[PDB]
Amino acid sequence: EKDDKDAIEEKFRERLKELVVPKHVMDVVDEELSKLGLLDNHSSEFNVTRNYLDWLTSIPWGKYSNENLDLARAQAVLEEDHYGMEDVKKRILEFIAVSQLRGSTQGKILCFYGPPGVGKTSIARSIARALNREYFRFSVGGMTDVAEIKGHRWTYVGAMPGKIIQCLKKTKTENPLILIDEVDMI
Amino acid sequence: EKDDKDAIEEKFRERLKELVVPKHVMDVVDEELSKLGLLDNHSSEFNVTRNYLDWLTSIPWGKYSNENLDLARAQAVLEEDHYGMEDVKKRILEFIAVSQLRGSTQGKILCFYGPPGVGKTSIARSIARALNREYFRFSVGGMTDVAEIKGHRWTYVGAMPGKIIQCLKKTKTENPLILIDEVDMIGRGYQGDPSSALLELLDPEQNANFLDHYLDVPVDLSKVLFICTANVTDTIPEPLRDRMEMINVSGYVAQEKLAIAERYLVPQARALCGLDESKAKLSSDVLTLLIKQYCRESGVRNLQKQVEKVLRKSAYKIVSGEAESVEVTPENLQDFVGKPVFTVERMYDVTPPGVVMGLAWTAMGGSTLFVETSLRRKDGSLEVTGQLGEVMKESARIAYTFARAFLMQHAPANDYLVTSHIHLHVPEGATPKDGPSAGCTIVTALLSLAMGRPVRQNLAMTGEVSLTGKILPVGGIKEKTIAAKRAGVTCIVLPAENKKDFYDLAAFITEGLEVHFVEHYREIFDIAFPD
Amino acid sequence: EKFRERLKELVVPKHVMDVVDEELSKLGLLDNHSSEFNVTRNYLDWLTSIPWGKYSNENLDLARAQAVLEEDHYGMEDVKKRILEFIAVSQLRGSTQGKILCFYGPPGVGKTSIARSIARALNREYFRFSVGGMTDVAEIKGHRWTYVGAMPGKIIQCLKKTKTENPLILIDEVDMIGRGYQGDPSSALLELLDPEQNANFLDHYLDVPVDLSKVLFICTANVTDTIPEPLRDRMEMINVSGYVAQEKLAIAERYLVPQARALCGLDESKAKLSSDVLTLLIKQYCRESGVRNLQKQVEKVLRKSAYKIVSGEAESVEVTPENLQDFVGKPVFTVERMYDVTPPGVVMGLAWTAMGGSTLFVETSLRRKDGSLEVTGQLGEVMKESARIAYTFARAFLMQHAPANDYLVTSHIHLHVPEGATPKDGPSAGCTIVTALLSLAMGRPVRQNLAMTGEVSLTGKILPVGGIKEKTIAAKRAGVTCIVLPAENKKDFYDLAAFITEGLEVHFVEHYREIFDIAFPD
Ligand SMILES: Nc1ncnc2c1ncn2[C@@H]1O[C@H](COP(=O)(O)OP(=O)(O)O)[C@@H](O)[C@H]1O
Ligand SMILES: Nc1ncnc2c1ncn2[C@@H]1O[C@H](COP(=O)(O)OP(=O)(O)O)[C@@H](O)[C@H]1O
Ligand SMILES: Nc1ncnc2c1ncn2[C@@H]1O[C@H](COP(=O)(O)OP(=O)(O)O)[C@@H](O)[C@H]1O
Repeated sequence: EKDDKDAIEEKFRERLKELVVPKHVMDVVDEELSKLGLLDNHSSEFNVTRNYLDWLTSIPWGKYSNENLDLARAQAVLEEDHYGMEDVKKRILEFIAVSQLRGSTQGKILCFYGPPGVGKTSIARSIARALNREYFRFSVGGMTDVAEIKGHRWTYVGAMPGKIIQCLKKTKTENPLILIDEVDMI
Repeated sequence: EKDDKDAIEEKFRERLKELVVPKHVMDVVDEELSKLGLLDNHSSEFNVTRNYLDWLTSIPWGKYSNENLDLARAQAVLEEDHYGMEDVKKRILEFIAVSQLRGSTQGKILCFYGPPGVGKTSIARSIARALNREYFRFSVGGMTDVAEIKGHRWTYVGAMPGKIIQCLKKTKTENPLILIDEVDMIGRGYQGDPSSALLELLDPEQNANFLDHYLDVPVDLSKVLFICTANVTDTIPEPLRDRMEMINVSGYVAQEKLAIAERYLVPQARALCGLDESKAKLSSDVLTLLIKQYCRESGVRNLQKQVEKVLRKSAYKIVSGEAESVEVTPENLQDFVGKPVFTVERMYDVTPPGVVMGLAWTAMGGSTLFVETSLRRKDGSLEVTGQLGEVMKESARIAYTFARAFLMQHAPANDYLVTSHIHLHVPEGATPKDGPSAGCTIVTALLSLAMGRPVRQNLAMTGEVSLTGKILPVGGIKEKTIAAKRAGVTCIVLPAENKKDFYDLAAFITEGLEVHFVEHYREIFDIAFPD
Repeated sequence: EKFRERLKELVVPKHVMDVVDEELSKLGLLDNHSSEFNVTRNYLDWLTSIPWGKYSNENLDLARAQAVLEEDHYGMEDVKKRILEFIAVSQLRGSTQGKILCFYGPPGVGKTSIARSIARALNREYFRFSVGGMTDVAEIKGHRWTYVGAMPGKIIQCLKKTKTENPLILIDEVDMIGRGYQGDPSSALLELLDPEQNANFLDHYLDVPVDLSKVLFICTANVTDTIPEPLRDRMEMINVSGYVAQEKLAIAERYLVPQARALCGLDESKAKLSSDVLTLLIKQYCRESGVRNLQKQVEKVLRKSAYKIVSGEAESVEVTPENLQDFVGKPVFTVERMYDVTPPGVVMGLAWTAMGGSTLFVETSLRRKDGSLEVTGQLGEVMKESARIAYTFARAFLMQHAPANDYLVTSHIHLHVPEGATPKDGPSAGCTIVTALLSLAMGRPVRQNLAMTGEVSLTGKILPVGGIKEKTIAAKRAGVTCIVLPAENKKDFYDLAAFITEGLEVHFVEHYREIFDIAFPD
């Protein structure tokens, strides 16, 4: 039992050891830990238990991404990357400046509506370079399902989880940059 | 247990050590390796983990099928294997030249759009071998399952990754050519969005770092040549449409078809059966008769079938020894496929008053569609038929108005359109955006009807007309002009803005066809009804 | 050793042996105590049971194969012709060959039965499979072995049971293949119709590629149009025809009568049945091209006869026309054409239907400044639009011929057309519709026993219709005297065998002004 059950348990714990994890989360995963040892090895429910347990530990907690927040460099990067778009340039350098003065990270929602092929998306990447924030992309155009974001219940077979967590699983950090596109064609 | 565990682990070791493996993969595999060492043999996880090892080792990390750079040899393979397709041959030569400057592998995303049975599928098969890539065919069609592409979740026992990963298991090359079919005929499902899954492939940035639900590893596909096929352009989703370059793969006229049939169709049909040239001989004239009278397709799928059947009846004869050894001639072909299917190409010989033969780029390809009008005994009316979209309805209204408008300006003594109830029919098949294309044709019909002077014999015309009578450019001149030629037209009338497109065609296509270009409808009236 | 008993004799390909030996080695390492040991044993058994290198010895002796088809079924020359190509071609290949052949036609015509005959002729394993309204892919692609109650696909089950890689697959009723929650079954079917995927087909249970090419796939349809487009383009088409009474007569006598006797085990002398009895059995008990009706009726007579013989109240069974009521009672269908004399505003039409060749009427009536038409029936958009064209053509036409009459232009008309005609064959009754409205106009009815079809343009050019073969069968069965077809349908008409087309006064037309001069005397 120590060969299979404990191996799964251990590998996930020393993964989570470096993460600043909230109290409510430990109680969930510890219950899952107790379940894994309790449940039969070859059962389908074991696989689901092991499935849920894996996702819980994989997701980062309190792993705040760092940034240089040198404003001179930031403006230089954006000017080197694109011509025009001073307005969006102005806004985002204001955002870094605001964040800088607060002496802390900030999470706000911004939108660029523009005609197609104008450079909204490419700017997104320029922001990530300037901001040292990890990048991610997700489209909602022609989309009619809550369950790809809100997730399916982990009880179900063939359950497809939330999109957002996959990003967080990809990034392995907080303070991400998410581009959400075709929001008007939802 | 431990001795036997090592041998299980070592068979994967030898597989991976021959590949140019990314750093993260070894860290993944070692973690999987470390689990297997402690995991008991009977364990379900042990089997899946070992299964997972097979999948990742099957991936050709840094395995490129050596792509050879020879302008002449690339051409030679394409030249012998396929007829024509100048545009596509040039685009494929272009792909060689770019790859040459790199001195390394290259990847790209293209579409082959055209009428069915014109060889789209066949061309791509030739590219792979020509460029020394492993060929693959994959089908999206109306598939709604997103998991076909992105795979299933790894943790589920017995689950498998996406079929493109499975392709790399078979092909053992990081540089394959993947053909994806009928992307225009995309399916819609609750389960997921296949469109977005494919958009991960078509987006160049996402392509370099593609992920699977089972594999959990970022793979590189930037060097993979993706090849799309479609029948029509508009039905392709917008994000897919604009992350990819479209190439028009045209239909064939008589002469092209005939060379296809003689050089390829006939030896493919002979190789399919196993016959010899000494056993089964057709003729140039035979195939001319077969093409003209026993096929109506823009492509050659249908003529391929008719050639096929001919050799099949010949095959039977030889085994049994029923007749003398088969030479096929027009007189005795009747025994092979039967009586002439089509005796006439079009709906009339000569158009009566108020009927115009118009042109239309159908979904399938080129065709002629006649337009016809009718009278019923204070303000006049128009009734319209076919599955006319709201768009065309409006256009027809404008056409109707323009027609009326033109009548007062020209012959104010007459009163026809304006005080009589009129019905015209427009046959369907024309795509949404191609619908307005027969606007000016409607106009012709209403005017034709008015004076009762018929449209002059075997004249065609296509275009959109504004409310004051200005003609707009129309799409797909290639297709409409093929169609006119097939249906035995003599004289054609086109927008002045389409002058570019018409003179891009080959010699044998445009010849025998006295073309006119026009910009406004007052020009057209002087053509269609001289005196 | 037990597994090896299959593997030693059945010569196994490379990649399969690789899975087998891995599974076999796993079985040896795994404890027999465990449940997963049995999973391996079940999995291994499946792999060994599946044939490898036992292709059936293809008897390409053409002369013998000819005879087998000819004796088993009556007519069917076209279908046999296609099959006899198949052997001949296979001879030039010098090996087994794989192809996909479609028998569309009316029910009870002999599609299933003929399939049996080919299997006999080619000495292939007759396997029968049914999609019908199939909604699930797991029937083909199997269910994943990890799930509870998992069983591989019937295609996989077929190979195990037949013990050969050269079977014949009957897959009937593909034209109306169902759709459901799990997706489109048609996708899995495309995997069967493509030889490219046949060589490398895999199952969720089997998990091993298998070459199922070189296999004759046979599918049946009822209507061509309803078959999915990707399957249809890939598919090869064979028409399988209907039959007239005289044809049906021969079928009963040679086949159905002895077949019923064979099934009942009754001697021919015991239960005598005559030709005249069946002549009445057709005219009075059947009105469709299928012999399902006639087959059930012969069964009924002989089933009663069996009782008669055993019990001994009539230990000699002989059937005459005056004694038929003893076994089947009174005639079910007393009349054939439901208008004997057509009144004004009524005309006889023709249609192609799923159930087969059909016979339908068309009628119009009044309702009481502009006129109106109310088309009725479960009619589609196309037919509605076509009717507008028909109605407009009617209008057009009347001013031309006799301008003084203002009936149809001013008054309000109600029109009815019976259903059954496929959307594709929906417009075919267009021509008849016009006939009805003009008939309604002068109130002079159409000339007696006249059936007629065709699409009509807004200006009155007629167009060709599909499935004329079945249409003409039905018009014969309903006993029309005269038939008017489109001039471009002349091809189909002369393609027909002479015995069906006997006594039909056929006329060929390009434009409706010809119809009007034929359907009305002066
Ligand atoms: N300000 C800019 N300076 C230079 N190139 C630009 C600029 N804005 C856009 N582009 C170009 O636009 C393209 C990307 O457009 P994209 O962001 O995908 O369009 P959209 O805004 O519709 O999403 C790139 O090829 C990029 O070079
Ligand atoms: N230019 C050409 N050269 C050689 N073969 C051709 C050419 N055009 C058409 N064909 C033939 O016509 C057929 C078209 O089939 P396919 O390419 O599968 O259809 P589709 O283009 O609809 O995918 C092939 O069998 C191919 O050999
Ligand atoms: N032309 C024919 N010759 C001989 N038997 C026939 C013929 N047509 C039908 N039958 C009889 O029909 C019976 C069953 O028909 P079946 O194959 O079920 O028709 P379908 O496939 O159209 O439903 C067979 O047992 C056969 O004897």
